[PDB]
Amino acid sequence: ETRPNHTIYINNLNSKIKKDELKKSLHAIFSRFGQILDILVPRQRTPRGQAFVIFKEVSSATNALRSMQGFPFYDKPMAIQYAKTDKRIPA
RNA sequence: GCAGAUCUGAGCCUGGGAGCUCUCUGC
Repeated sequence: ETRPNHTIYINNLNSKIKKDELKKSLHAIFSRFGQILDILVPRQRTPRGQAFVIFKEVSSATNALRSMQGFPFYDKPMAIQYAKTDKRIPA
């Protein structure tokens, strides 16, 4: 169960890409949709090609999810969903 | 505790990967 929120969850990412470059590249491509609060690439026991992009506005997440769904990124089609739980930290 | 680290540290769980623990580093 997911519903629109600030955070998109991306997998099927190319796991050979260095994490720093991956973050820069995700930021460059997804910043077009709106301001990004953070990009998380969680460390796991093995590389699994997963990341979260946290937008400042939900509409940005909505349009990013629609527009980039299945779009090639480093030669792999992105699989995007809304995050099950918003990663936004509104403190 | 917080933040980081493995196709370039490790053991598990899973067996169609949005899982757990450890170790190391800084604070």
